Amino acid sequence: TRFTEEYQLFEELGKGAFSVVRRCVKVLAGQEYAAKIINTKKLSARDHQKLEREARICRLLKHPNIVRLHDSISEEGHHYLIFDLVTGGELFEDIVAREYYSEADASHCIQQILEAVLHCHQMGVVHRNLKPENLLLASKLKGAAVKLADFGLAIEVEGEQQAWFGFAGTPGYLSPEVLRKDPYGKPVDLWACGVILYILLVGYPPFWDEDQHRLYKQIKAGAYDFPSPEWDTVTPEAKDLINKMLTINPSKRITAAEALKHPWISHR
Amino acid sequence: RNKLRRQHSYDTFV
Ligand SMILES: Nc1ncnc2c1ncn2[C@@H]1O[C@H](COP(=O)(O)OP(=O)(O)O)[C@@H](O)[C@H]1O
Ligand SMILES: [Mg+2]
Ligand SMILES: [Mg+2]
Repeated sequence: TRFTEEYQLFEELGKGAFSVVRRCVKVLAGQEYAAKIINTKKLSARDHQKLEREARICRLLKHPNIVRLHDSISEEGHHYLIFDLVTGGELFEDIVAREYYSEADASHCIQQILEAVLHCHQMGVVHRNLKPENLLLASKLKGAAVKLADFGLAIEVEGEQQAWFGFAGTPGYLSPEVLRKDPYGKPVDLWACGVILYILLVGYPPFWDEDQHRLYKQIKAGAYDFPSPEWDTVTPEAKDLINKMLTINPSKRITAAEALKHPWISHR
Repeated sequence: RNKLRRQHSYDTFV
């Protein structure tokens, strides 16, 4: 079809199971994009449903702080999901470089992340894979806007109806209800937000172990703490929002809407 | 001590 004719591939930005992400240029327009190239030669019925679901979810979400799908092009043996190019790299890189954010910078960051997650949930989308590697910066100038990316594991949910949608996500960011193999929905994203906000304030995660079984035990038990010295200067209201996000029971866990109204975000 | 490291996604149990 029309990707081969209009677009030109350049360097790899990353690679997946049967997909690669490459910078491309829509030639006649002189505009650059990020092209997710999925290989479609002998895909299962399941794998086709997942591709159409990612495409559908990505078409659904129009928000300042969500990566925009430009186009979805079906060619023989290759599918192209074409997204606005985000040039400031992953949130992950920025945290490591700066070591941690100030509460002001951390608050502005998680505010934009929560406004993105709120929009997802209002549209019946659960990401399941929130982490600093899936948040991109609009530019390399400090205080640039963050953009939620990579909806490959995102699911569609019918209102607040939730269930066992299978084991998916990233170990350190997985919610307790996913590890217990219990019904789950929108709250798994707010648990991940809890992990991200903890990382933003002191520059390391609340759950870590070389042994994955032990990491999962710590997560299921909500066995995190706020050690000296890096927590010594942190406000209790910052610790409060983290606590309300890192709540084991998804019923009593703070929502995106509720978190956006937390004094630490709003009176600021 | 806890460290900030890159982590790959899962699609099933490992
Ligand atoms: N719109 C985009 N603009 C720029 N880079 C992007 C965009 N969407 C995704 N990426 C990058 O492409 C990669 C996506 O790969 P992912 O599925 O997260 O696995 P991995 O990062 O291990 O390769 C990441 O490096 C991500 O930062
Ligand atoms: Mg990613
Ligand atoms: Mg990954």
